[PDB]
Amino acid sequence: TPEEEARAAVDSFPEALRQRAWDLNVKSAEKLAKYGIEKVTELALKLLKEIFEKYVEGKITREDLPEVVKKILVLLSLVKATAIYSKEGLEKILELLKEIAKELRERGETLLAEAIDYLIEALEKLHKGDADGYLTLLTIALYLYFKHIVENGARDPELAAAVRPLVEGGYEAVARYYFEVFAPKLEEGTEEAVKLF
Repeated sequence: TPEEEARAAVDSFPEALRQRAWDLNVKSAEKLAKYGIEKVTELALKLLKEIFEKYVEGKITREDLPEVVKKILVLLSLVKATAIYSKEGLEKILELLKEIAKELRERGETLLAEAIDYLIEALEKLHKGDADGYLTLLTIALYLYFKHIVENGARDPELAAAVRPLVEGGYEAVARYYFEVFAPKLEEGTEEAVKLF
């Protein structure tokens, strides 16, 4: 099963590295939880809606890419804080993501919709405190996201070319990218979120 294979990929990496990623998520969540979980959730919902509305309208150009990544990093930091500390807030964020995934599927962005389904599942594992289950589902969500970029690479061929080795390398390559590149960037998202308050 995709979940079993991705999980196997996650377990092949050193425990210390996985523990670092987990500890980093929790520290970011505590930093954001200091600002009120209701406020964190409200901001998360606002940013999620903005990003989705802009995306569907095709107003994200290649020139726009650095700013959107920053907005996503903030959104993920806020959402993760909510997943750790508020079931009700989490339920609202998840409900919205399910609607977005359905809409994207109806629009034919099927891989992106699948990526979002797996993000939703990862957030539920995060809420339950399952670090390995979280990293497994997050790896699948990133893999599907990159696959979406490669299948749509006509929109940014260079970006497709950059992430293609990750797709060709499978869940192991995606997990490797996460541990070595993505997880350290979480702090960047947290800092931008702090600035918003």
